[PDB]
Amino acid sequence: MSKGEELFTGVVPILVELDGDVNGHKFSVSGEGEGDATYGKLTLKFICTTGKLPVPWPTLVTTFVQCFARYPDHMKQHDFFKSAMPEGYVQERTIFFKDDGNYKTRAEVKFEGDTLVNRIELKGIDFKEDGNILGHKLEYNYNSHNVYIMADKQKNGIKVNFKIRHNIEDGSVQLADHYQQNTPIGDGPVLLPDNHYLSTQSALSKDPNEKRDHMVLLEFVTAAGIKVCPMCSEQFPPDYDQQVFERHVQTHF
Amino acid sequence: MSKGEELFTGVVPILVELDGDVNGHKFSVSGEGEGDATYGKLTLKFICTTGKLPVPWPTLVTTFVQCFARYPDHMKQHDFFKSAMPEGYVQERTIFFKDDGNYKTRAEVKFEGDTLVNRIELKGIDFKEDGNILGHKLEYNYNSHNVYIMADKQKNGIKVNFKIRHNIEDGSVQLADHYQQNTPIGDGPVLLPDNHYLSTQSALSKDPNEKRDHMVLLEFVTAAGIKVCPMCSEQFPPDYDQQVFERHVQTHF
Ligand SMILES: [Zn+2]
Ligand SMILES: [Zn+2]
Repeated sequence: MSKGEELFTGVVPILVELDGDVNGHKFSVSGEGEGDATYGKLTLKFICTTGKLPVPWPTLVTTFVQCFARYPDHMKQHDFFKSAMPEGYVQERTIFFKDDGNYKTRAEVKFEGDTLVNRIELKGIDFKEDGNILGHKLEYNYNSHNVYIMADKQKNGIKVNFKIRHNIEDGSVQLADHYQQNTPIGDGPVLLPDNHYLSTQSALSKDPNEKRDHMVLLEFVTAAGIKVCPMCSEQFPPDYDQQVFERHVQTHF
Repeated sequence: MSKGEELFTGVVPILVELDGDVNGHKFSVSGEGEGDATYGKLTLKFICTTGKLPVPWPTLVTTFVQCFARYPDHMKQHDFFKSAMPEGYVQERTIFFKDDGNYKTRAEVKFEGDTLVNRIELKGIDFKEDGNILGHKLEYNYNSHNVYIMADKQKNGIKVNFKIRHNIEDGSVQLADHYQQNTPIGDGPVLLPDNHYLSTQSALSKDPNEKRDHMVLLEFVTAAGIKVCPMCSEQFPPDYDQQVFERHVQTHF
């Protein structure tokens, strides 16, 4: 459905660079790994190159290449992200931490040679030095979420929203409301989609031989949101021939 | 801290067999992959060898080898699972699905030759044909949970409990309360731990090539629950030198 699409048919190398400033605490993070959009799979490891991260690693999970989403055959028309490639897209976000500060981010994602590269600037303000973020009170894990996408034809792109729950130690949760826009860098045609979502799931781990402050991130990302026997609830592929299916339903009578 | 411990030093291949019966619906699943206790990493793929699974895959996540948990060095005394290897342990569970039925499971985990093998029998009763489980209303994802472990000296074993949240489509959650016991199979000495937890995280995926009904499972499991500048909340290793640490604290004066 786009020239972009064809660029993701194999494993693609990824590089990430973030510059951050949260409540004046400056830091930088570099990441590398690879992505496999046929599977919907990101494999990344990030390292804080300025020392220790002044925020919990899990608050940067969302910031740390949605072009690696698996879009099934029947929805490839709705894949804005690859359709912008190679010239790429800019991702903007504001992220509001309930009862705390906010991050604003701007990312440039595009191919640099054969590598997909995300260069990000992040600013955080109004955080509580004793709150869950600057206080490092967040657990080192993550939950599944759905990323809701819609077209923003006015800006030739998409608008995206979702809410993240970050588990806290005492068993509380810290809410992070994400408001996102993506616009193409280049001026070729892009794919503008019907409303749908990315099911995303995230596993965070540690490289037992890495002494630097670091996060290993696995992500699995599959698009959805664009078949069941009414008698016995048996499940069939959504492509499953309609008359074969009804023949199964008739079996109940 | 045990001989078992040394068996988990490398990548270990894993096989899984389950025989299941839920509300009279019988089924079998076979699984394989590998485990790396040094990272706390399980990699598994499962196939329903009888046809279609009459329950959702995510309801079998907890059932589908806790001997692969990474126990930090300072806690290797509390690692019951490896300590019962190679002879192994039996894991029993009752799993209560709120407003629905329950699974009861019994599993044998041990080495067979060089492979770690888990053979499981599962029985489910009192399920609603219309409810979240037999109606296949559960989303295909997973959240992080902490697995609370305690010694059960009377049984020369451990007792474990945790509560799983399964996301539903409409944004509801289905609760699954797990009550677990593990007892060694052999009669060598085992390690009986102080209370602690395993932080577990799971990512569920599909193999695009595989047309059988199946689940790809990644897990990252690390033990905890057995050091922070009181001024700026800067983080230090739990074993970081106490005088170096206080030297940093004194920096603020
Ligand atoms: Zn039927
Ligand atoms: Zn300090």
